[PDB]
Amino acid sequence: GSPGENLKHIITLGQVIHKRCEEMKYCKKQCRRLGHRVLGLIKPLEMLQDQGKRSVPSEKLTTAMNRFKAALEEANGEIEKFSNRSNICRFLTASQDKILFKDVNRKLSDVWKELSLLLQVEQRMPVSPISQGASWAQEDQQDADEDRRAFQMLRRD
Ligand SMILES: CC(C)c1ccc([C@H](O)c2nc3ccccc3[nH]2)cc1
Repeated sequence: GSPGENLKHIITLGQVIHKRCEEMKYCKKQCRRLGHRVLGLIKPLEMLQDQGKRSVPSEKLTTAMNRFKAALEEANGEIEKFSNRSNICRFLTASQDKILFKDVNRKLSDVWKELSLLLQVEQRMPVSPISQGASWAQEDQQDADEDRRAFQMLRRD
């Protein structure tokens, strides 16, 4: 059917995670840029239902979007668990210098570029080159680093 809640939860997923960042205390550093940057992907997603221009999507879209729904959940879920200092410490100590929302940016873009194609094919929603350009990904590695040094003060040896 076509209740609408599906899209409502799919779109809001980007806002909830963005605002949720404020809740963070340690990962807030990366979450700030993550939620802010990623928000750009949902920006054009909400504009659709907001403006009310693009007609109802078809199965071809439902399939693609359906993948982004669960995919994006990874981010909202990660930040949730990461909220706990134990989750950040155990992870930070587990390895040496690593990202927390790396795969997220990958899956989010991979799932977006897939559903964005069948979307732009008729009408280009976004503006910037969402396809080409993997700079935002490298930037993440730099953000996660800030959490490391910032974590030092969090707890003294
Ligand atoms: C952002 C725009 C493009 C959008 C809006 C809703 C959905 C939702 O997943 C959806 N509901 C549907 C009902 C009937 C047939 C297809 C549907 N897709 C997917 C994408």
